[PDB]
Amino acid sequence: QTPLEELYNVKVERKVSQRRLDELGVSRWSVWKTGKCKLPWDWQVDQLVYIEEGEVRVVPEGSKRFMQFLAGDLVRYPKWLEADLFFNAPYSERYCFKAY
Amino acid sequence: TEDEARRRNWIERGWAPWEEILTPEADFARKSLNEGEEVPLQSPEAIEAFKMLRPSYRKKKIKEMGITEDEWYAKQFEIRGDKPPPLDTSWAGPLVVRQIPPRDWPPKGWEVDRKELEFIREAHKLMAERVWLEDLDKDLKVGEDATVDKMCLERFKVFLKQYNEWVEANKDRLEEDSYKYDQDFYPGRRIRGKDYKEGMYELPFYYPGMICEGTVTTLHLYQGAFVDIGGVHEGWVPIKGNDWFWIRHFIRVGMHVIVEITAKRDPYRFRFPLELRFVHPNIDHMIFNKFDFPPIFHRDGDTNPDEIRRDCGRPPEPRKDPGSKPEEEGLLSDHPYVDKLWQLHVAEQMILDDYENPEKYKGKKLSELSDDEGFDERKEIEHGEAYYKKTKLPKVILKTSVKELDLEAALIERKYHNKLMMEAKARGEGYKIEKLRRNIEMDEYDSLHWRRSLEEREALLRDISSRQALGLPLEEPGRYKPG
Amino acid sequence: GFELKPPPYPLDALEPHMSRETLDYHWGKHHKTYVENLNKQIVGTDLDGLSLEEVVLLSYNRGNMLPAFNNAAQAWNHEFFWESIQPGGGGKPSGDLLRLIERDFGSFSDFVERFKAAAASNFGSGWTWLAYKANRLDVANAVNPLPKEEDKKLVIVKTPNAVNPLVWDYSPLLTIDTWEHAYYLDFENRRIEYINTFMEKLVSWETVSTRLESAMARAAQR
Amino acid sequence: YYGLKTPPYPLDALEPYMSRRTLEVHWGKHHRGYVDNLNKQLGKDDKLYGYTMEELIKATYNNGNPLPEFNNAAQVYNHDFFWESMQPGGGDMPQKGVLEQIEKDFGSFTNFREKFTNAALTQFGSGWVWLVLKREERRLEVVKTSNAINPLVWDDIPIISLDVWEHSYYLDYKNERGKYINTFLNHLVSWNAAMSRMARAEAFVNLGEPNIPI
Amino acid sequence: TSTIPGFNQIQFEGFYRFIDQGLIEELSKFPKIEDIDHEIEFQLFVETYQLVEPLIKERDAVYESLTYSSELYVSAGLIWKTNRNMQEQRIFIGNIPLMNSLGTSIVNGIYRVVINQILQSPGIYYQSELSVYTGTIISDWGGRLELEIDKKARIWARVSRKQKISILVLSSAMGSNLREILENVCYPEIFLSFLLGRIGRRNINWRLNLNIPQNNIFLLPRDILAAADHLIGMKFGMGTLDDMNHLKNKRIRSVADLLQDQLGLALARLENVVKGTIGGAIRHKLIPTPQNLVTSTPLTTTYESFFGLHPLSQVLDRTNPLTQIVHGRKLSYLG
Amino acid sequence: YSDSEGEMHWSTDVSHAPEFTYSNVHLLPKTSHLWILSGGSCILFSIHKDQDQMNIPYSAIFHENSDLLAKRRRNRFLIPFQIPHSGISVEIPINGIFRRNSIFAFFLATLFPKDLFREKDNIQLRVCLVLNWDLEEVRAFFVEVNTKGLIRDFIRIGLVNHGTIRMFLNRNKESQSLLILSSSNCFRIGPFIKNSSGPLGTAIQISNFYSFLPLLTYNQISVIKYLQLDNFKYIFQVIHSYLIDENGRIFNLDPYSNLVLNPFKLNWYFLHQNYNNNSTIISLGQFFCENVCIAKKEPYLKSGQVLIVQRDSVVIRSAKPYLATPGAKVHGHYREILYEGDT
Ligand SMILES: [Fe+3]
Ligand SMILES: [Fe+3]
Repeated sequence: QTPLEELYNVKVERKVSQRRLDELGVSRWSVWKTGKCKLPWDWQVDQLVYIEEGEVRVVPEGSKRFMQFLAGDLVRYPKWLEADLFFNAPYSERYCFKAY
Repeated sequence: TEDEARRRNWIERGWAPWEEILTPEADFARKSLNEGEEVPLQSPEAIEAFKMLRPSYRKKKIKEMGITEDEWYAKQFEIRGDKPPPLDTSWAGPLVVRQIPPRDWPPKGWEVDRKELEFIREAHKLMAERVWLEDLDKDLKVGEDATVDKMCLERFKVFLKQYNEWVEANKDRLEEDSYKYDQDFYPGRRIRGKDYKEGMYELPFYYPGMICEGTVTTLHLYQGAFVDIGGVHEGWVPIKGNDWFWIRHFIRVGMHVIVEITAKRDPYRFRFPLELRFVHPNIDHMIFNKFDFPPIFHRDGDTNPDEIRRDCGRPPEPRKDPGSKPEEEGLLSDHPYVDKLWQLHVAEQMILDDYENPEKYKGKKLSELSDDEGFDERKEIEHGEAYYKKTKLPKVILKTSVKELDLEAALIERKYHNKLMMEAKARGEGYKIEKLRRNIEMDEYDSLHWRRSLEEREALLRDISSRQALGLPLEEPGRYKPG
Repeated sequence: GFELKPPPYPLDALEPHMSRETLDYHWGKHHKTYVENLNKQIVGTDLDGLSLEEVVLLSYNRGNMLPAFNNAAQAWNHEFFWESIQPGGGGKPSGDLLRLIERDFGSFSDFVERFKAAAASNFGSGWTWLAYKANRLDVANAVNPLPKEEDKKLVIVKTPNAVNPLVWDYSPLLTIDTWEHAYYLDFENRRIEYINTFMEKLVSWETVSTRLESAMARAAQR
Repeated sequence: YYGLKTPPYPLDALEPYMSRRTLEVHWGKHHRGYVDNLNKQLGKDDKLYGYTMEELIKATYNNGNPLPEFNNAAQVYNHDFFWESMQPGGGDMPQKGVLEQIEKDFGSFTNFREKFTNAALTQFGSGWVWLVLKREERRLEVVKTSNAINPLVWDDIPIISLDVWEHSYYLDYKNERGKYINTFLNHLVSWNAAMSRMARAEAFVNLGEPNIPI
Repeated sequence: TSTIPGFNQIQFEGFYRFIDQGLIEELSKFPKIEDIDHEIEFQLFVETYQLVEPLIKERDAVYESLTYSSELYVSAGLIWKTNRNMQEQRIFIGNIPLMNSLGTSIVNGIYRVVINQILQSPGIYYQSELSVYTGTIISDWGGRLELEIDKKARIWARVSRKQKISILVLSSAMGSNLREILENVCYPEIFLSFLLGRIGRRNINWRLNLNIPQNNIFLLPRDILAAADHLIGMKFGMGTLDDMNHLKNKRIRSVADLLQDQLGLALARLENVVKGTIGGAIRHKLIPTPQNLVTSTPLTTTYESFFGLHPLSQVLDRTNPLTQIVHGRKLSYLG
Repeated sequence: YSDSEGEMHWSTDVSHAPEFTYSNVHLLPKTSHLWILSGGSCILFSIHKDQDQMNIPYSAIFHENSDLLAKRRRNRFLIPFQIPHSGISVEIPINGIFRRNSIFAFFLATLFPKDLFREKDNIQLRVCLVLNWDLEEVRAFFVEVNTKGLIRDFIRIGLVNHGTIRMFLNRNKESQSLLILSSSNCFRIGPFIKNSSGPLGTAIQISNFYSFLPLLTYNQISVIKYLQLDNFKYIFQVIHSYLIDENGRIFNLDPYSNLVLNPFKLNWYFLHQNYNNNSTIISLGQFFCENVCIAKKEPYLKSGQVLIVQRDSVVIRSAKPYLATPGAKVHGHYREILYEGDT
C-alpha cells in the first residue's frame, strides 16, 4: 500500500516552525472553527490550512481509509479533491485559498 | 467489399488466420463437406484425407516419405504459409554506455548515508555531456589500458555498496511479502523459493534507459514477451493479439535479445514491473496493438476505485456534466456544526424548562447534573416511529449529554429574560427574545463558513481567469463526459 | 474607438532606468499594436463606443473570453503601467495608501518585499498588481451582513498574460509589467533587477494614491 | 539532478539568424536558471528525484494542477528539445519519412508551414509551438502551449518545437515575432532532428500500417 | 419444494392473493364522484376497507340456499357543501363470496369452483407470415398491436386492414422526433431510409432486453421503437420467430384474477349507481347518508352473476373425492 | 447453440463481410470451424483495463419565543410540537410526502429565527403557509431530542485467485466487452568472466542522433524513413560496445569484439552473440483439435488456443470447434461475445 496523503498528493508540513508561518502570513489567514461534525467538501481551489487546535480526520470520497491532521500541521488540500472532513472535538484552523 | 472487411477485422476486431491443427477426421470433414452431402469425392486432397483416416495409411506415408513419425507430428504444426520478410535490424552507431546509478535510489523508506547518496547522485549530471561519433575513436582506451582498474566508477561502486547493504537487509522481507501478496508465480512476479538464485538483481538495480542482455523466457499472446534480464522479475515487452501473428516468426522462446528498460513500475500495484523494448530484434514496425495502460492488480486491500486509479495513473471514472457551472453556484453559509449547536440549544432549553419543576433540582448545580443510568454514548441517534391522527411517520431521536451543555450561563439568560418578561408585563406588552446566545453562536459559525465560501469562490474566479488565459483545465480532465 | 495615449512623461525621462529604446518598442510598437488591433476588432461591433474598462469587462465574457479581450486588456494594462511610473518615482507613499499598506502588510518594507517576490515569481508573461479589493460577486448570496472595515484589503495579485483585476471587479492601484519586452532590452534575463529598479526609482506613488482615492470613492458609493 | 546540456552546435553557429548573445543569454542564463532551480527542488524530494525526465514532467503536471516543480522541469526539457530542434544549415524542406508523414497528415508541407506559422503568431504571451506525433491518432499535429506546458503532459511525442518566449527572439527581432518564426522555418529548423524524433516515436506509435494475409 | 403441494393450494393462494391485494387494488381505482353542478363530492376512503366474517356458516348457507360471503364495508366521504357539510359514514359496500378451504365458493346454495383460464401471455411476438416479418404486441387487456415488413423494410404499424402508417410517423404522433429515433435505435440509417400491464412490461422488457423501469406500466413509444429495431433484426435474421402455440407463451388466470376483474366491474357499476343517486340527490334533495349513496346491488349481483353465468365458474363435480379435487385444477382455453 | 460463453474465432473460410450491411450474420463460402474460446462474462471501465488481474471478485417564554427552537437550513426546517406552541397549526399528508404547492401549516410571527445568512434554497414557503419547490420530493419526519429523560419533538421537513480481465474496444468505443480468463478457462498442458543475463548499463545520447533517449537500432523500415544522409557512415550490422567512465574517458576492451561490462561485478564479459541479423514445436495462437499430439507421449492436446509458450510447457485457452458447411450462416462478427445458448 501507499499512504493516502501521497496518492491524493495532500502535502502536509507537520509541526511547522514560526519561520514558515510568518513567511506564509498565517496570522492574516481567515479563521474557521468547527466543534464536532462532518463537512463534505469538494475543493474547487487549493486550500492552505494551519490547524491552530484540535484534530481532523479526512476521508476521500468512497475511501475507507482516512488521513489525520493534528494541531501544528500545515495541510495543502489540492483542488478537485473531494473529501468528508470529520471533527470529533473542538477544532480551529486558519486558512488561505490559493489560486494558480 | 471483401478485402476492406478483412482489414477491418484485422485492425478493429483483432482477427488473424491462426492456423488450425486438425485431427485427420476433422480435416477429412473440413474437406469432404466442400463437395456435397453424399457425393463420391473427387478432389485429390479430399481423397487423400479419406485415406489418411486410417493411421496405418499414415504409417505407410511416413515410411514412403522417410520423415520420422515424431518429426511428422512436429511438422504438422508448421506455419501454414506466407512467412514474413526477414528482419534487417541495424545498429544506430555503437552502443556507448555509462554505469550510472539508478535515480530512484534509495528505495522508499530505506535510509542511507546522505553524503554517500549525494556522491552517487552527482553521477546523474553526467547525462548532459555530449558524445560524438567523430570523437569516440580518437581517444579510445583499449586492451590493458581499458582494464577495470583504469575506469573511474567510484560513484557506481558506492551505489553498489548501498545496494548490497539493502539487499542483505531486505531480500528476506521481500520474499515474505511476495509469498504474502502473490499466491502463484507468474513472469512479472518475484522469482522466489527454489527458483531464486543468490545474486539475482533486485528491482532497485534497474532503471529506465538501462540496456540489458536477456533471454526470452516466455510468450503470452495477450501480454507479450517476458525476458530474463538477470533479475528477480522478468522484464515485459508488450505485444498483443494478431501482432504475434508475424512476431511469432521472429521472437521465439529461448532467444537471446538486447532490450531497453522503458518503464519500471511498482510490483505490488502493477502486474509487470519492468516494461521493456526489444532493441536488437527491433519489431517496432509490427507492434500495432499498443497497451493504453500497463496492467495492474485489483487486490484484497483495494476498496476505492479513485484510490486505485491514482495509485496507478488511470484516468478517473467519467461522470455526467452537471450542467451547473462551479463558479455560478451559491455560497454554502450553513455551517454543519450548527445542527449540533441546535441540539445543544434545545437541550439547554429543555433542562431550563424543567428547572423553572424546580423541586426536582434542589441540592445541586446545573453544571453538577450527570447523565442518567444506561446513557449509551456509543450511538448519537436512535430510530423509531411516531403517530398522529391515525397515521405514522419516522422518528429520529437525538441524544444529547448534559456534559455538553453550557447550563450555568443558559440559566443566567433564562433568569435575565424572565425578569425582562415581567418588566414587559409592566410595559403592558409581550417580550420577543430576538436571539439567544446559542443563536448568536450559530450565526457566528455561519459567518465563518460563509467567509470560507467567499474566499474559495474569489480564489476560484482568479484560478478560472488564469487557467483560461493559460489553457489549463478548469474541471478535472477525466472527471466529466457528456456520454 | 480608442487611441494610443502617450505615456505621461517625455520618452527620455526614464533614461537611466528604462531606456528610450525600451520605451519606443514597448509603447510605440507593442502598445500601439494592441490598441490598433483592438480598434480593428471593435469597429462595427456592439463593443464600440464603450469605455475601455467596460470593453475589457465584457470581452472577458466571464471566462471563455472573446478575441477582443487580449488586446483590450493589454491596452488598458499598458496605459495603467505608463501612468504607474514617472521620472523620479519610487521612494515611499503617504497618507491613506501608507496606512493601508501598514494595515495589510504590517510595514511598507514587507509590502515591497512581497510585491518583489510576486513579480519575480509571475512565471512567464503577465502582470503583478497591487489592488484595492472591494469586489462584489453576483452569486446571489455574495452580500455580507455586518460588513467590517478590515474587509476591503489591499492585495498583491499576479495575473498571466493579459489578465487584470478589472475582470474580478477589483480596483487596480499599481502594476508592474513582467512580459520580457518590458525589460529585456535593459536587463535581459535579470527580471529581479528590473523589479528592483521599478520599485526603487519608477513607481508613481502619487498616482497609486490617487487611484486609491478613486477606489475609496467607488467603494463608498455602494 | 540534471546537467545543463549544451546546444549541439557552437553558440555562434546560428549566426546571423540567432545571435551569439541571444543564445548565450537564452541557454547560459535562462536554461541554466531552470536547470539550477530544478536541481535545487529535486534535492529535497526523493520521489520527484526518482522519476525520469518525462515521468517527472507528467507527474508534476499533476493532471492539470501543476506542482511547484513543473515549470522548471518542463522548461529544462523544452529547451533541451529546442536546441536540438535547430541546427546551422537548417534547410527549407524535410525529406524521406518526415516529408511523407507531413504530406499525409497536413496534405502538404505548405499547409504545415501555414499551420505552424499561425500557431506561433496566435500563441499569446510566452509559450511554445510543437510539431507532435499524436499517440492514439497515429498522426502529426501542430499544437501551441502556453508557458512551460508541453505535449508530454498529454503523452504526445514531440517532434519539433519553436520557443515563442520573447527572451528567445526579442534581442534580434523585438516585436516582430513573425520574422523570427519565418527565419526559424527557413534557416534554423532541424529536419534531421525531426527524423530522429520520428524514429524514436515509431518505437511507441507505429504509424505504418499492418500487412493483412489473405 | 420438499413435498407434493396441497392440490387445492393453487386455489387457496389465489384467493388469499385476491384478499391480500385485489381488494386494495380495485378499491383504489374508485374515483372521486362529482355532481352535475360541481359542488358536491363523494369518495370511498379505501384505507378503511373491512371484511366482516360471514354471519351465516357454510353448512347453513348450503342448507338455506344462500351464498356464503363476507361483507365489505368502507367509510365514505361526502361533502354536500363547503365546511361542515360532511359525514364520513362507514357504509356497507357489499358481499364478496368467500372461498371454503378445499377451494370452492357456496353460491346460492350450490358449490361452485372457478376453473383456471389459459391465455396468450402479454408481451411481444414475431410471426413469419407469407417472408412477411410481423411483430405483435399483446397487452394484458388482450389488445393487439401489429408491426410489419414485407420487402425493403419500410416498417408499417398496422391499425386496420385499410390503416397502415410508417413507424416514424407514428412516433412523430407520439411526439418522438427523428433525432430521438437516430439516438435510440441500433440501425438508425435503416429507419431514416423510410423517408400493457405489469406482465406485459415484464415480458416486453425480457424479450427486447430493454431496461424500462417497472413503474412505466403502460407502453412507451421507445417500446415501439425497440420493437421495430428487433423487427429489422428479424429481417436480417438477427433473432428468432416465436411459436405462439407453445406452452411457454401462455399465462394462467386463477380464481384471483377473475374475482378481481369482477370486483372491477362491480365498482364500475357502483360508480354509475353513485352518479345516478347523486343525481336524484341534486334534483330531489332527499336525505344525506341513508347508509349512503350506495346500494348493495352492484357487488352482490355482479359476483352472483359471475358465478351463475361465467363459463369458468362451474358446479363442483361432487361425484367422488377425486373429481372434487381435479375440477378445481382444470385449465380452460375458453372464456 | 453456443455450449459455453466465450468469443467467436474463425481463422479462415468464412467471409469477412456480413451478408447484408448492418448485420452480424456472415456467410460460409467453404467448410470451416467456428471456435468459441471460453471466458467468464460479466464494470468501472475507467479502472478495469485489459490484462488487469482481479484478485477480488411549555415555558411562558416559549409561548412567544418557540421560534428560537425552530430552525431553517439550506433545504430543511424544524418546527417544535407541543401542534406548535406558537399557535400556528401544522398539517401533513397522511404518507408524509408533500407535493408542489402543498399546505404545510394553517393560521406574521416568525416561524424560524432570522439567521444572518440564508443560502439559496430550493424549498420556498409562502403565505396559511404553503411549501413549494422548483423528481425531488420533500418529506416530513419527526426529530426527537432526548436529554436526562426529557423529550422534545420537532417536525423536520426537507427536500430529499480470480481471473485476468481481457477486454475489447468494440463496434463503438463505449461498448467495451470483457472476458474473465481463469483456471476455469486456461490450463497448462504438461511438460514437453562468464556471461549472464543482466544490464549492460545506461545507453547515452549519441548526439549525431538527435534524441534524448537514444535510438539504438533501425529496423528495415526505419532506415528508409528516418536515417539521415550524414548518418549512413555509422549504421553498423554488428554491435559495437563502448563504455565512458565518470571522467569522460571512453573504453573498449576490444573494438573488434562484443565485450561489455556488467555493473554488479565490474568485469568485462562477452555478449552471447554478435547481434547481427542471423525454437519450439508449437507456436503462439495455434488452435488444436482434441487428440492431436506432438509426439507419442500420452499428453494428447486438448482443444483450444495457445495463450502462453514457455521453455518446457504451454498454456492453452480452452476453445471448442463447431464444424460448419458452405452456406451455413454465422451469427456474429469476429470476436463477438456469445453467451451460453446463443444461436
Ligand atoms: Fe508590455
Ligand atoms: Fe526559452
